[PDB]
Amino acid sequence: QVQLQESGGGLVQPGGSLRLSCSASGFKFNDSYMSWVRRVPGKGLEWVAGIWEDSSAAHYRDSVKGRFTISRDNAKNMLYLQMSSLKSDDTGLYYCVRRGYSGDYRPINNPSSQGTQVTVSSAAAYP
Amino acid sequence: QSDFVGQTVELGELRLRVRRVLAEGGFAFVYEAQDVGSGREYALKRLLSNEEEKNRAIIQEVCFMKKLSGHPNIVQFCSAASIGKEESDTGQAEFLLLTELCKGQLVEFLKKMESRGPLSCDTVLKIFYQTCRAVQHMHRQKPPIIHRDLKVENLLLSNQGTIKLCDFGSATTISHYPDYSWSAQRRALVEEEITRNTTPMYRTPEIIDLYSNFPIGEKQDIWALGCILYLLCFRQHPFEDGAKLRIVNGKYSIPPHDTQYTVFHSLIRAMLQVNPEERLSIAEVVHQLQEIAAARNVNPKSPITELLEQ
Ligand SMILES: O=C1Nc2ccccc2/C1=C1/Nc2ccccc2/C1=N\OCC[C@@H](O)CO
Repeated sequence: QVQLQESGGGLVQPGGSLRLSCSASGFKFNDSYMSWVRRVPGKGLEWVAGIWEDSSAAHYRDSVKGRFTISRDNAKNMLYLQMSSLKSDDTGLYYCVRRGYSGDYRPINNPSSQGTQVTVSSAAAYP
Repeated sequence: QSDFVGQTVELGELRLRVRRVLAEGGFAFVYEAQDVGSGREYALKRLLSNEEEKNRAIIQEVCFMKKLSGHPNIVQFCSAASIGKEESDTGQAEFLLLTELCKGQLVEFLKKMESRGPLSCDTVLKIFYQTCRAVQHMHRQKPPIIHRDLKVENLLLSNQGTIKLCDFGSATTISHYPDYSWSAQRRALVEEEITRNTTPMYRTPEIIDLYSNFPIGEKQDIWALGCILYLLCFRQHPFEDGAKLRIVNGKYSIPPHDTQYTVFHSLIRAMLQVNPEERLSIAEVVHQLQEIAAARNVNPKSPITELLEQ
């Protein structure tokens, strides 16, 4: 069966940067359109970025345009998200899923994986 | 048809990659299409025919969809195209419909739930309320649009997990009011067009008996909705054997020893009235479902998450 594992999330200052990582197994990755999605408390799921199976196209939600960069390594079955110039609106649980979105940035597939927590705060340590 | 996968369809400013087949229903195919520039996913319905009667029926259906779009329970219309007989590869006139992408068919979701047992009352209320809410939007049009083919098979589950009406192939704005001025010729030609556009077990008393002076209008959808609510509650369709004598005489029975869907019993009886004029209006049905939902503290517009997560 399908397996997705995220990493790279953490507590970073506004204006900061992070690199998220996603490992896929259980399906033909080289042929799947892959997406980065986030769960935000009091909001729900929102689609963030997506990339074509061969990387010939990368798509982004307007709020992350010019700040985020989605990439993939079909050889190592890895998916990445370079986040920069981070905002508090970027705080959430980030997951990586197959396929794109429908209508108002709503993912086709709901995440089954653990996800990785991105917290855009100045706090010394986690609360 | 199957070979149309891997294609890059242009519909306005959109450039849809045809990804995979979702459904096949005669002369039409349903595919999962994805915009190459945005990543937004859609449903693409393809129809190949050179028959003028079909071309005219596609125009009507698409015109109803354009008008009904925007209701939370009507499938959202995005764009459509009609490529000519010469202008297509197949040599047939090509009809393309682009809508919002739904999770799947309601029928395939209920088939997975039967293993888990009978549906909860709250699940039934949401499925039913959202369906009636779609029909209400239709009957509210000027002129009213009568579906004529309401059944669980024509119901999809949206991305959010809400009911979506997708097919309007049998819908009409034409009501009939049979009289003591109608010929056998008229009666049979009327009976002919309605048999083609209905599911036999979902056929109404007013279309089985064209010698009752029962009007043939929006009340047809109420009878079909009475059948749906019976089907969701109990295992089977109230007239699954498709017997004309049972349908025309209203001979069905609510399971004598049920204590789970009692809340809906009154409504089933009120909707499955033999005379259409003695049947509830869609507004009365919606109002009664709203009260049931209120006395239970359920928002009936809510996602049917009981189906979705499996
Ligand atoms: O959006 C969709 N996601 C799906 C997943 C599985 C099967 C079908 C569909 C589907 C459909 N989206 C649309 C939009 C307009 C018309 C038909 C239609 C669809 N499927 O139709 C299949 C059942 C239908 O033939 C019942 O009348």
